[PDB]
Order: sequence, then structure tokens, then C-alpha cells
Amino acid sequence: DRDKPAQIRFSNISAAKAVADAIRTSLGPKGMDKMIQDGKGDVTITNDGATILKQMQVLHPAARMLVELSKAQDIEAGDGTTSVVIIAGSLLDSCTKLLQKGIHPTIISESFQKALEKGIEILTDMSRPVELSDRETLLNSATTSLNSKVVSQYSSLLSPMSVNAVMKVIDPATATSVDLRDIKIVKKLGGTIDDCELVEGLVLTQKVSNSGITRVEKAKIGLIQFCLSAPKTDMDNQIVVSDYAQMDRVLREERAYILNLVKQIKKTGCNVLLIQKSILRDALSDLALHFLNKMKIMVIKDIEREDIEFICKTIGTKPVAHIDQFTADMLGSAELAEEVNLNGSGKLLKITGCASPGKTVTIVVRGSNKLVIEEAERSIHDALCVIRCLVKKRALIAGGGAPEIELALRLTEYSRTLSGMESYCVRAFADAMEVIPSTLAENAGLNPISTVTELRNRHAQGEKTAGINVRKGGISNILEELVVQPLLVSVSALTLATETVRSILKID
Amino acid sequence: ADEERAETARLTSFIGAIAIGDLVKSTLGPKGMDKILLSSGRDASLMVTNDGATILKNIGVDNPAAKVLVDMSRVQDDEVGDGTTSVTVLAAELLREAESLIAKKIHPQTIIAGWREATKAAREALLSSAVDHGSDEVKFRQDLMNIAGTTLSSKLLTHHKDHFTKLAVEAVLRLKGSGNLEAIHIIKKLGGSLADSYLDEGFLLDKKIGVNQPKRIENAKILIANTGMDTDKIKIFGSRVRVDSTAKVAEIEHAEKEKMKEKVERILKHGINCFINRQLIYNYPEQLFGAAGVMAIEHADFAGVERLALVTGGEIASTFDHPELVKLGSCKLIEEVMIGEDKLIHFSGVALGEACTIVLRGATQQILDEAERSLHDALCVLAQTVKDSRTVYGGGCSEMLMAHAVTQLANRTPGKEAVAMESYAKALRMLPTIIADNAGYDSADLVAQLRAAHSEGNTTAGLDMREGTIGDMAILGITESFQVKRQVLLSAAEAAEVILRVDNIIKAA
Amino acid sequence: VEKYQQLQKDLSKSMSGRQKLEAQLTENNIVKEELALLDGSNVVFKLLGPVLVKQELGEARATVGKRLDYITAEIKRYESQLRDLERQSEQQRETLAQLQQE
Amino acid sequence: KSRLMGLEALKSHIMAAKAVANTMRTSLGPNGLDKMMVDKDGDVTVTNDGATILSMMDVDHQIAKLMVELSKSQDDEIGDGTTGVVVLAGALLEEAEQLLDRGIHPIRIADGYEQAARVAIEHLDKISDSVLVDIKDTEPLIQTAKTTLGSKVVNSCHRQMAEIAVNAVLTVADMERRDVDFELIKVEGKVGGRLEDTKLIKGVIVDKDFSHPQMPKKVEDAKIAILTCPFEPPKPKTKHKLDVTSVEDYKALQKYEKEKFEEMIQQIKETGANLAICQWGFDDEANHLLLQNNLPAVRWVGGPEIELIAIATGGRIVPRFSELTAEKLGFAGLVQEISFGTTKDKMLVIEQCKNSRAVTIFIRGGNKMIIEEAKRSLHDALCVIRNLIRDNRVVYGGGAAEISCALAVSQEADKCPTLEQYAMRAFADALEVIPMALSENSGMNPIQTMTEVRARQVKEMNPALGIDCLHKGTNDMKQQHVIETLIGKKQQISLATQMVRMILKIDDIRKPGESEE
Amino acid sequence: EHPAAKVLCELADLQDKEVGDGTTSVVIIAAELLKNADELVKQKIHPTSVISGYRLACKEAVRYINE
Repeated sequence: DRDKPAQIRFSNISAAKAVADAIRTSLGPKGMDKMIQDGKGDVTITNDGATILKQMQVLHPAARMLVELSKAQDIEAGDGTTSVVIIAGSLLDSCTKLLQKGIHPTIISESFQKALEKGIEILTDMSRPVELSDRETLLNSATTSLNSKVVSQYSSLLSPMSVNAVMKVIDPATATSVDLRDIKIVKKLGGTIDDCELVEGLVLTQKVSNSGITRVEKAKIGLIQFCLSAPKTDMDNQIVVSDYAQMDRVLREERAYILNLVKQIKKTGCNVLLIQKSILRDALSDLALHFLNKMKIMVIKDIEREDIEFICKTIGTKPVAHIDQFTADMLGSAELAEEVNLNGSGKLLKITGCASPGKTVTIVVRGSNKLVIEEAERSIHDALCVIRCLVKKRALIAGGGAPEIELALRLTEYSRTLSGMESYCVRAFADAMEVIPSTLAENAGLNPISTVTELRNRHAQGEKTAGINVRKGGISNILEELVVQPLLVSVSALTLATETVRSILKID
Repeated sequence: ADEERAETARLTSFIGAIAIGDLVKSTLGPKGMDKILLSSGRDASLMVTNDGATILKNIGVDNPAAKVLVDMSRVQDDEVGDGTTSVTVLAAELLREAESLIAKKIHPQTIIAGWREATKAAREALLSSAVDHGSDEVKFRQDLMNIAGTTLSSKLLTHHKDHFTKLAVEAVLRLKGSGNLEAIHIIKKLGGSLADSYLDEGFLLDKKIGVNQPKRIENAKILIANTGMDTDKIKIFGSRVRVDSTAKVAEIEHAEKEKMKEKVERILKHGINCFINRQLIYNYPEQLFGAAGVMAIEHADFAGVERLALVTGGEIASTFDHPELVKLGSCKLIEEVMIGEDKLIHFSGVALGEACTIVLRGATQQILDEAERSLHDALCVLAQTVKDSRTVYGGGCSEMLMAHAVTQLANRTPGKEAVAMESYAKALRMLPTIIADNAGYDSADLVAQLRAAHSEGNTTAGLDMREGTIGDMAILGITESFQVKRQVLLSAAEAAEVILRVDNIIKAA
Repeated sequence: VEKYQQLQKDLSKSMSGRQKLEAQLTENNIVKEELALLDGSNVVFKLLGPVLVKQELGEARATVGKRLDYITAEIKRYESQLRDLERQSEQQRETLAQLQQE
Repeated sequence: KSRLMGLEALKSHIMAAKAVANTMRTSLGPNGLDKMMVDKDGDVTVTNDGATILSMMDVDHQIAKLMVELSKSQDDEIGDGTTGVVVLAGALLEEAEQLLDRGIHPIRIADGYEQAARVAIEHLDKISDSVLVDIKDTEPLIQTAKTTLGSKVVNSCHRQMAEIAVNAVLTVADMERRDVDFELIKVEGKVGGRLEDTKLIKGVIVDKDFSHPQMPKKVEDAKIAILTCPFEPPKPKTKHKLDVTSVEDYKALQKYEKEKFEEMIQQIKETGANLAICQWGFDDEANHLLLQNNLPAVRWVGGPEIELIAIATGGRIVPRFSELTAEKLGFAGLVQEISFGTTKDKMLVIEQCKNSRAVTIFIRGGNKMIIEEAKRSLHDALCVIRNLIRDNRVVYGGGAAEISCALAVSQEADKCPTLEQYAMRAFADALEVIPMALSENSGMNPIQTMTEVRARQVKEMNPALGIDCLHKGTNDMKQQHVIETLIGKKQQISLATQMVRMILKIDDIRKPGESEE
Repeated sequence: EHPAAKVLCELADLQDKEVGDGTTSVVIIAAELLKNADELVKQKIHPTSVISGYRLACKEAVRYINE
């Protein structure tokens, strides 16, 4: 019977739940890093559940879901991905209870996304909206969220760079979701984090020109989705391999064709030519390109066809497999096309001004070294995420697991008010909240069962007059030390586990 | 080879078909509890389905019924549309009845006649439960809406189905007593949004012709022709590849050029502004088509061109052997129009009134791919129900009823025949158990309540697993077409007794 | 037997003139040096085929970017004909020998 | 060298004698249950008789091995009774076991079985009617032409094949001097229409080669011109290069086709028909251009088929186009392209009233599965009338005859006695098992069934009654319309008695160490 | 045999890069440390709650070693 699935489910339950605890050890920065041996047989030390999910993992199906548990929250808010694992085992406990209570996993499921809709309101009831139209508010808030987080040093510097690059991809007063889509994060090997800079036309890998103009203004950006190499009738060459004599006349053929298509390039014309890799091509004849930049066209060669897809959408240089697809049509018009070799190492074609869809925003990442480059990458991304957290979900809420302490007691009664056989469900549903700050209270160190009992009254009283406050890690107003989070990291965490549980509940 | 007599076959015939019949009823109906699909030999890859047709493929099975009933599963699926998982366990609903009977020592011959003949007591109850819906336009709309969602409801996309549902029944609305799937044109294309989907009244070539060749033709004369301009289909005037000497490269190329320009004038000869080519339109002809204002559509929609020709009122040129004789497609306006992310050339006012073109717009192909397969089954049952405009009372309403009538027949005949007809009718009352079991409610009560409903008989009510409680079948919306629920009854009624039919199994692996 | 060296000949054939090109390769990079340093001082003809033709500078230049297509094309094609012939040569060696011995 | 005891072997004999005999016992008739074959390929297959399932089943013991050997003959001649001998073998044999387990010689009683055969055979020789005739047999045909098409592929009995199958026989029945063969008649399975789409042909039907319909489809006369050679320019059913020197020479190329259309048309026609099967397949062009020019020819043909039509015509093929002859063309009383299937081109129907040694029933089917099961179905009723046309004699049996022939032999045991007495006793009970063993396969007590007619046999002997093989409330033979050519049952009597004797063969139970190794 | 022993060698090696003095000590000290608080960590005490009064005492001890 579905008992065997329940067993399976229980076994999946058995797998997934102990896994969620391993991150509960890493819950919060007060939560502890976890040393991990890998196939290398070497230690791996992270407080990051998302990697601990990915890095060494069991492919058990319940465990398979839990990476996407965070990986959604990874891609949802970019943040709060520990919590979404820390929310998992809390119901997974309670769900087995109902299963142990004999509650039908549908009814179990059925009771939840139902009651989840409830909780988020009361959760949102706790919340304080900030101004998404105001750059500085968010520049204060996500910063305060960055201040609520570990990465500051560059994030401080990079909050304006984030929020501005965001504010530049903020058209709306709502500030929409602020897709990181329109953002191109580029790194340049030289420079410093001070030399990380927001650029309003795409900073492009390198540049490639033989006789091609070094920097062309008003650049018509070509793209080559067509093969510049003459057709391959033997190896790469329009010749066939037998003797010296017959091939040289069709060596003449390889000549003109590669030039003509190249001639045709500049004849419909471009100031710049996007060129993907020649492996991203069948083949591209350089003697054509030798003549193509000899036609004095600024060009880049060997760029990601996927970054091309980014380039196509952001600066409006559309995919071109044809001379005809060159007019100005699929060609983005780039006001200043130049590569900057400057500030130490690296060279990157930097579009300065363009004819571009949306507001095209690329940020250079320069750093004292590669590692210094590497470190600011989260700094923005962190900021960029808590931004795309809060701009996407307007209402801001404080962190520290308090809203869970706040929401549980209420949903327990809401369960009771809801009543019904599903009350016990929604009760157990409500009963998964404190678990996160519970382990978190240990993660800062405390007795949550002692501490959370009291905030729960505090959160019975002011609903937040206090909360586990990361430095304190204990009862005090978290709005006072400003440990803050957009509702997105919270809300985005809710549906996943529940649904994924709601999934595994129906799942045999 | 392994001679497998009744002793070996039955247990083996049950264990798969029963326990796999579990897996299909395991995921059954809206409350149907999903199965993790075990990708076996490939990764673990975890897949989660309410559909057993998936389960059929994933883990290979040697159980002969489970092997055979994969076809039984898909037959109702392939043909009757929805009812995939319905017919599957239906035989499992039976073999389990046959379990205690063969365990009663009962002959299949003793069983078969009973269940087989009890089918008609279920049939004629079903045939009585057959209730003509679509007899009225409102009913027809209702019956369209009642059946369409119900099909895809447990097919594991209900989400934006509501948008495709209407457009689909809006399309089959126009079929108006004659179901025509070529009348409606099915465009399934990733692009747009979850619902960007549009129902074009007409035919639609999704091709992007741009302004290079006409995107807009009023008084549109659609020339349906297979003409090759390089492959050079028959009525071909050229001369093939030959070398008599060093200069022979000249003669051959001038042979095809004339023909193309000549075939163009043949396409100019009809007076069409639209040349629909199932094959390539080369540069020279497409220039000469754009010279005449002729729309040049090369390699048009291959199932579409005829569907075009059907709905737009044309005829094929038959490999372009017709300088005239071909009949020309006529739609009011040909206009290239952006639907989703592509420029689609919408032929509106095609010569067929039942005709439509549905566009299916998913957000991702994962959203696009699943629905049309599920939506295909609705329009089938629709087309089925366009042919017999009907429902029957579901959620057990006809089941418990058909069971009753059979339980009656089990109380009327009851020789060794209705010793089986008993077990027969009980399976009719077992699916009503399973659906509440999918929900986790009381089958014991509700069924025997719906039996307490259908003992006296209740033709108006069934057990709503959505509600969790008993509910109307008036078409309360859970009332389902006579098309499916007769045929779901059909196929598995066969297979069970046919599974009974092989006592002897000889397995040479 | 005959099938042995039929393939190794045109192997060795297009092998050497290809390698002749390698000398000419340096020259084809040097002819990009020599003509580019010719502004029209000395009359530049292409030597391309047996007709020696009054030529222009771009005709001189574009030709040697096209003359490198000699070293480009002839070298590459043979690496096919190398193994294209080599394998069928190697194939036919043991087959017909074992026969005539057996 | 490992020698075992004949007893021990007799075990392995009887241990093999069961499941195979069992296989039929719930599979006997339509009241019997289907026989499934799953392959070395793992291929699920529903099977029939013995020989179908017996050959598919992989024979292991000498018995199993000897089974198919013996078993083929009953379906060869009779077409039916194959399922019975295997039942009959063990039934008597497994008592012959018990008899030898009494400490009885296989030696002594098996004679009695050979001897009680004849007296049951002769008792059989009493049973039912000694006669069927051309119009008479048709209804007993229709009787079996019911149950043969009322069995496997459908139980509906389309009277189509029911009276189509007999006609091919009836056509070739008299031909062979009251004989027929099933090459001499033929089941032609080809789909494109359902089971309800069938045919009887006096000759071959082939789907007539056409490289274009508008290039005229022409069939005429009665005659085919049989050619291994061209009626239009040849080609060995493979790739051929067609080149011309200049732009114009493509036109002269078709003239060569066009002339050698008529050149062959005018050559092959004068010798009869215009219709020439050409084993040579040709390119699209000349084929339709001859279809155009005149008088379609059949191209892309099986070398067997140009041979098949020839030997069907009883004349030869024209091997060489330089050669030709009328005998080497077709003897056909009709040749007509006829629409073949619903799905495809017109078949060329060669029905030979000039000379046909073979008259072939054709069958379409909605599946191969059904068209083969009907193809599987027919041979039986085809073979029973093969018995009829030689000896038109049938015996009501299957519960009339067994217990009948057993009863006299039961009595013969007491007349005869000693070694034959427990022979003829045990000889008899095996027969009475089959009708019993039908109520085994059927829903009825096998005992009380055998009991039933046992009362009726005490009442009346060799009854037009019998059991119910159709499981009708009436237990009949006449009105069950169950019956067998008294050839068949006797022939069926021979085989198990033959085999239960063959297990006795001489002495040697020793092997080199290899007997089944 | 351990990354724990590994990182400690590195720690003394860290200390060594500063000065070879205290390397053997800081190791020996770390063992002392871990053995001190692990008991408390074993006992009722959080691994987080402990090292507070340790590190901050590391502030205190140096504040004497400063004074």
C-alpha cells in the first residue's frame, strides 16, 4: 500500500530530515561551519548550506530536492538559502507526526499551502515597507541588510555601485523585481575594487582587430553567426586533397569566398563585429578576417554565444548569421566602442553609450588581485540580491528568526480558530516556526526553549518588541540593532519546503 | 522456455498488474498522490507524475499483463483521450476480484461470462447514465467546458489550462456537430507568456516572411503548391548533370534558371498574391514572386499547408503539375502578426467556418510541452462528444449506479455467472473508493453512502474528492463525458478476462 | 602487391610540397612584410599562375593574404590525404601478403 | 556413461508427460484458456493447439522433444486434434505409469493400447456419418467454418473465409483427385483492410507496379505475360546511372525507353497479354513512361513471385528477353489490377482459369495480429476438409466419442482379458478424460460432466449429443456442431498411442554419458 | 592525519612566518584550549557561548601583556 510509499516517504522523510539538521548547525553565521571531505578526500569548511547541499551530497531523492530547496532560494532572493533548508525539517518533523497521527498526506499537504497563505500575511503584518522608488532608502536599507550580513567592506563601497547599477536597472518606482538579468557583472584582472565600475554599455571580453580600428565611435555592432571559412570540401579548405595543381585554382576559390562574405560584411556594414568563438563557429577563415579588419572594422572575436544572448538583449545587437542581417538592424549602435587595457592588467571592450534595450548596466569588477576581484563579487551580488529581495518584495522585515517566533503562536491559534481536523495540521504547521530560531538560539548560544518561550511572549506582546539579535543572538529589539531582511528571503523560503513537502507528501 | 501454467501465471499476472495497477491509482484524480518516477539505469532522475503513462515507460516491466496493459493504458489514452490511468487500474480493480475467485478455485470461464455479461448491466446503466449534453448550445458550451478541464484536470496541468480550455472549446465550439481537428489549427510554440495563447479564427503560418516578401495580402489567394525551385519537382523543364567536355558547366545551370522563372510565371499565371510552397522557394523565384506581389512562403507548415488548403479553401498543385488546375486557398486577410515572441502570419477569414488556429504559449517549453498532449485528449473527447453530445455521472455516480444495476444483475442471474458479476460490480464501486483514498477520506462510508445513495439509486450525486463530501452529478462539473467513461469501462473489462485467458504462459527468456 | 604503395605515394607527394610551403609560410609571412614595405616603389606584380600581370598594391597585398591561403590550404588538406591514404595503405598490407604467403 | 533406470526415466517421461498434457486441459477449445508464449526475446504471444505452442515452448525432455515431432502430423493432415494427443498421451501414459507402478510391464499393456486403439478406432468407425458431399459438407463446413472462425481471430465466424476457405479447397479439392495441399490452396495474408476484407484468388495477387497513376493504369485480357525479363527496359532492382551527352540527349533517352516500351510491348504482347511481370525493378521514369506509352508492366518483383506466378500458371517464366514463349508467359483465366487494401495501390489479381494448380484465399486484416491469427485460424478448417475431400467422413466427438469409444474398450477389457484388460480399461479412461478435461477448462465439474454423458452413453451410444464444448446449456455434438473428420480422431487416436508406444521403443536406457547432454 | 592537525601545523607555520617562537606553543596552547572548553561544550555549554569568554579574555590577557 501507500504505506510502502509512506515508508518510502518516511524513508525520504528519514533521509531529508537529518540532512536539514546539518545546515541547522550552520544556520546563521553564529551557526557553525561544517568540515566536508570530498572525492579529493580533503576538508571543506563552509557555513553555507547551499554548497554543503551541493558540494558533498547524497543523490537520495529527498536529498536531491533539498539542493533546489536552497537553489530556488539561491535563485529566488539570491539570499536566505540557509533558512529555506532550516524551514524544511521543521515541518518534515511535523508532517511525519501527522503521518504518525495517520493524517492523510494530501490532507497534510492540503492543509499547508492553504495555511501558508495565512502565515505570510501575519508575516507581512510584522513587516515594514520601505521606499523602493527611493534609491537612498534602499541604499540605506539593503546596506543595513548588508550591515545585517557579513560582507560589508566592499559591499559598503559596492552598495552605491550595487544600488546605482540597480537604480540604473530601476526604471520603476516599484523597482519591479530588479532582475540581475539586465546586469552584466564583468571582472577585469587589473585595477582595484575602487576600479570596479558601473558601465552603461557592455564591457566586452578583450577585443580582436587585425587592421580593424582600435576604437570606433557610434559603433554599429555586428555579429557573425555565419561561417567566414570557405566551405570545407576536404579538411577546412574549399580545395579537395589530391594534387597541387587542381587545388590551387580552388585555392583561388577559398580565397575570394572568404573575402567576399567579409566584403559583404562591411558592404551592408558594421562599425564593430561580435564574433563568437570559431569553435562556437564551424570555422572562421582568418585570411577573411585578416582582410576583414583590413576593411578597417573594429571587431571582437571569440565571445560567448550565451553572453551574445546577453549582448543581444541588453545592448540590442541581435543574432546575425547573414550579411543581410547586417544593416543597422540587428546591429546595436554603440556610442563609444573601445577596450580599456588600463588599471593594471586585463583588456575589455567597453561600450560607452549605446542603442540598447532597457537600461543596459554592466559593472566592471577590478580588484587588487583575482581574489580581491573575487571578494567584491558577492559584495555587489549580496547587495544586488538583498536589493532584488526587497525591490521585488517591498515590505522589509527584521531578521534573527523572530518573525518565526512571532508567527508560530499566532498560526497555532489561527489553526485552532480554523479548527477542523486540519487544525492539528495547521497546529503542527504553525509548530515548525520556532525551530529555526531555536537552533539559531543555540547557534548564537542560548536555551531557545528558555529564550524563544519569552520572545514568543514578547511576540505575543508587541508582536515584535524584541527578537533574537544576531550579535546579542538573544532577546532585544532586532530593529534596534537593525538585523533586517526583505520579506523575499523569508517568503521565498516558505513555499519551497512546504510545496516540496506538499510534493513529497503526495509523492509515493 | 518456461511453461507457466495458471499457478505461476496468475500470481505473476497479479503481482505486476495489481501492484502496478496500484501505481496508476496511486496517482489518480486531483487528490491522486504522486509517485516518484524511478529513473532506472539512468541517474536516479526523480520525476513526479500523476500520470501512469509515464510510469509505463520509466521502469521497464517483465510482468506480462503489466507489459500488455501498458498498451491497455495507452489505448484509452491514445484514442479515448482522458482515462489513461482510469482504464489501467480498472483491470487491477478486476484481477483483485479475480484473485479471491481463482482463490475460490473459480474458473475464468466461470468468471468471464459473469463479468463480461455484467458489463452490459454496467453498460446499459452507463447507457442509461448516458445523458445528452451539447444538445443545447449552452449545454454544448457547458459540455465543452465540463469535459475540457476534466480531461486535463488530473493530467497534471490545471494552472493556465483555464485559458487554453476556453480557446480549445472555443475552437471545438465552431466544429458544430462535425468534429474537425484540421479545421482548428494547432500552434504549439514556446514564447509569449503562460497565457499569451491566442485562437486565430482562420489558418496561421507561423513563418516570418518580414516585408521582403508580402506579409499582408488582402483578398488573399493562397496557392497551395509543392514547387521545388532547386530540387525542381516534376513539370521540370531542365537538363541534368553531364560532362561532354570542359565547357559543359554552362549548359546545365541555364536549364534550371528558365524553369524557375517559367514556374514563377505559372505561379503568376493563377493571379495569386500568395504562393504557399511546401518546398523551397529559391532566390530567383522569390524575387519574381516579390516582383508580382506574390507572397512566397517556402516550406510552409507541413501539416499546415493541407490544413491551410482545407480551412482556407484551396487545393494542392500536386507536385506543381498544374499551371492552372490547382484550386487556390482564400482567406480574408493574410497578415504577419507577432504572437508570443515570433511573427506569425495569420490567415483570417479562411473558407472554413469551423476553422480556427490555436496558438499555445508557454513560459518555458516544460510548460508548453505537457499541456497540448493533455489538451489533445480533451478535444478528442470533445470531438467524441461533438459526435455524441453527452456526459455520464462520475465520481461514482454512474459507477455505484452501474455497479447497482450489475449488483442487481448479480442478484438476478446469479449462477456461477453472477458469482462473478458480484465481484464485477464491486470493482465498479472500488474506483469510487480509490478517489476518496486519493483524498484520504472515508471510502467505506461515502461509497456505502453513495451506495446508500445508489441502492435506492441516485443518478444526481456522487462523491466529491475535491469537496471531500458527496456531491451532485447534474454536471456539477465533475460529471464526465459518456465518451470516456464508456470506453474506460470497455478496454479493461476485456483485458482482465483476457488476463484470465492465459493460464498457459511459456516464457523462453 | 599493388595496393601497398599506391596510397603512400600521394602521401609522400602532397607531403613535401606542403613542407615546401612551410618555407613559403615564413615567406608568406615575410611577403606580408615585403609588400607592406613596398609603397609602389618597385612594380608589384602578383605572380599568380603563368600570366605575369601589371598589378596594383592592394592587388599585391590582398594576394599575399590570399597567398598564405596556399600554406593554409595545401598544408591542411594533405593531413587528410596523409591518413586518408595511409590507413587504406596500412589496411591493404597484411591482407594481400598473408594471402600470397598462405 | 550414466545409465539410469527406465523407471527413473519413466518418471522423467511421466514428469514431462504432465504439463504439456496439462497445457491443453484448461486450454481445450474456446472453453479452454489461451496459451501464452513469451520468448527468448521476451515476446508475449497468445498461442494455440499443440504445435504452435509446442514448437514455441522449448522442448527439454525426450518426451517434450518427441512431442512436437508426433504433434505436427495431426495439424498437417487434419488441422485439428493437435491439442488432444498431448492430453491423450499423458492421460493414458500417466496411468500406464500407475499400471507399471502396479508392477506392470510397459511391454504387455501397450500392445493392448495398440490393440484397443483399433477396437476404439473401430468403435470410432461406428460413430456419426460416413459421408459428406460437395453441398452437404458445406454446412458441416459451415459448422466447423463457424467454430474455426468462431474460435481464434474472431468468434464471429465471418462466413467470408468460412465459405472462402472451403472454396479454395473445393476448387483444388477435386483438382488433386479428391485431394488438396495448402500450397495448392493458399492463405494470402496482406493487410490494408480488416479481417472482414478477404479474398479467394485462383492464382497470385501482387500489388501492381506503378510509377504514376495518370500514366495509364491498364489491365486487360485474362492473361499475364510472365517474365524474368523486361517488358520495359530492365534493371536488377538496384542503383543504375542514367547519363546523356548533351542537353538534347535526355530526350533521345526516353525514345529508347519509349521504343523499347513498344519494342518489348509489341514483342511480349504477341506472345500473350500485355501484362508482363518484370522481376527487374526500374527507375520511376520508364515505368510510368511505359505506363504512359501503353500497357503497364510489373517491376520490383520477387524472383519467387515471377516463379510463383509461373508455377501457378503451370507454364514457365520467360528468363531471357531475347527469348519469349507463351508457356513461358502466363496461363491465367483472369489478370486484373484490383484495388488492394484501403491504404495502398491496386493489387494485380492473376486468377488463373487457363492453368492454375493453386487457388489461394487472400486475407486482409486490421492488424497483423488478427490477420495472422486468422491466417493461424484457417489452416485447421482448411485441413479438415482436406480429410473430407479424400475421405468425407466425420465423427461427432469431444464428449460423444471419447466416452463412447472408451465404453466399448472398457467392455473389451473384460472380454479380452489379462494384459489387455488393464490396458483396455486404462486405455478407455484416458479418452473419457478429454470431455471431462473440457469441463476442466470449462466452468463445470469435469467428473459429473463425464458422469453426465456417461449416463447418456448408458442411455444412448455414439450420440448426436455429447458435452458442451461451447458450454451451451444443451450438451450436444450435432447441435454443438462440434465434430471431426473420422480421419482426424482416428488419426488423433493413432498418435498418442503411437507415442506412448514410442516411449517403449526397444531397450537401451544407456547413454555415452550423453543422452540429454 | 587530520585537517585539524593540518590547519594547526599551518597555524604554527603562520606563527612561524611571523616568528618560529610560540609555534610549538600556540599549538600546545590550542590543545589546552580545545581540551578546556570541549568539556563545557560536552557539558551544558555552547561552542559559541564558550569562546566568547575566551577570545574576550584573549583581549584581557593581552591588555595585561600590553600593560
